[PDB]
Amino acid sequence: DVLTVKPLRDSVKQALKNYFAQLVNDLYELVLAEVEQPLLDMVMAYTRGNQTRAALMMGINRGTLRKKLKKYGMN
Amino acid sequence: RVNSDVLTVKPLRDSVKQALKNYFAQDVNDLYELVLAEVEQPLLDMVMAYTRGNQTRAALMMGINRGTLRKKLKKYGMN
Repeated sequence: DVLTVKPLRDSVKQALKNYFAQLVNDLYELVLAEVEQPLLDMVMAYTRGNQTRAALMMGINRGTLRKKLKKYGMN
Repeated sequence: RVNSDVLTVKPLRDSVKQALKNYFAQDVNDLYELVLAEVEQPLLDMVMAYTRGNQTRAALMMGINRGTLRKKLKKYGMN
C-alpha cells in the first residue's frame, strides 16, 4: 500500500528471481540483512540519530533498536 | 559496510531506501512490521516456488526450522 518505488515486494520478488538464476542455507538472514540495514539507515537519518525517536517510529523498544544497529556494525 | 551484494533488482537495499524515502515524503509507530511483511511475503513465495512446495527444503534454504516457516506462512494466509 504505502511502500512503493511498483510496490516494494515486487522489487524483492525480482531480486530473488535474479539470485536463484545465479545459483544455500542463510537466505532469511541474507534478505533480512539487505532489508534491515537500509531501514535502520533511513529511520536514523530521519530522526537525525535520535534512537528513542527511531525506535518509537519503528514500533520496537530502544534496546532492540541498539541491538540491530550493533548487529550490522552501525553503532 | 553491507552484508552482501547478491540481491539486485542495482542492490535491493536501494529499492528499500527509495520506498522509505517516498514513504516519509508522504506519526508512525509500526514501521518495522510494515517493512517486514512487505519483504517476508514475497520471500516465502519465491522460496516455496523454488522448492516446488517442499517446506523442509524451503526452511533449510532459508536457514530456519520447519515450525518457524509454518508460522510465517500462516501469518500471511499462505498456509
